Amino acid sequence: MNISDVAKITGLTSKAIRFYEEKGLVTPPMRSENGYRTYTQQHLNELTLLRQARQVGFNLEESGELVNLFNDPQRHSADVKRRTLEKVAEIERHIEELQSMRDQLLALANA
Amino acid sequence: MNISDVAKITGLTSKAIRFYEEKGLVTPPMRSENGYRTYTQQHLNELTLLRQARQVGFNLEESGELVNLFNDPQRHSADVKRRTLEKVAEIERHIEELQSMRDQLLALANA
DNA sequence: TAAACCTTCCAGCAAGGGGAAGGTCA
DNA sequence: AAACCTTCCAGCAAGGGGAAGGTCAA
Repeated sequence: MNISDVAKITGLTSKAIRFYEEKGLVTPPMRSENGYRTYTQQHLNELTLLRQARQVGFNLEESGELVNLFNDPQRHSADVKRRTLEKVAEIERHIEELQSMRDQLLALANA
Repeated sequence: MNISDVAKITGLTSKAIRFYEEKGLVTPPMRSENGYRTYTQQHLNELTLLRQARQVGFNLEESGELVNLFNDPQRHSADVKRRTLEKVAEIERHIEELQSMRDQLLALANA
């Protein structure tokens, strides 16, 4: 699997994906003999995750942290769990805000 | 009300507030004799909304569109109502994405 | 008069996207 | 030839940081 298919599957551009690799936000792809980046399922998981994170308001740094959370060898550790619930609470503050907006728009529409 | 006060109420920084003004995304504030920007309730309304939209991942164009809905002179019109419910669906799609990510994270946490 | 405001202007990081020049695939 | 891929060199852009200086207030 080459980069354009990965871009389609993940919701990213090819350019964003090379940029994310450059920044060390994702695990690097293997390269075939012709120099082509080639990808595995774990690369899809990471990039899809990054794209979703960015799409709901996380900056690049935070979105990388999310990816690292699922990559962490110490998955079951208190630390990983702490950093996870912290992302959970932020997301929950966003949902509360979106629902506040939702109500306001519906009140506008129902005037 | 001066800009730093607006900042504390809306959750934006002063620099962001002037920038949104510069981009014409919010109604300009008045200026007192000393040149200070001064703000009204309308401004607090726009800027909070803009802070909320950006916080959950909408870009500047989309966020500005949310603000224009509530500003529109043809408020009670069929046209505005249709466009409002249209934005409600986008916000609901956004809520669902956040809940989905929340769900993945909680699954990681309960591992 | 010393802090805590305020103003504008210029700088840098940020998060990428465009497009060129050249190599590869089927 | 179409449609891929590579690196490189650039823009654009949503800001934040900070200089330089005016204003407001005991």
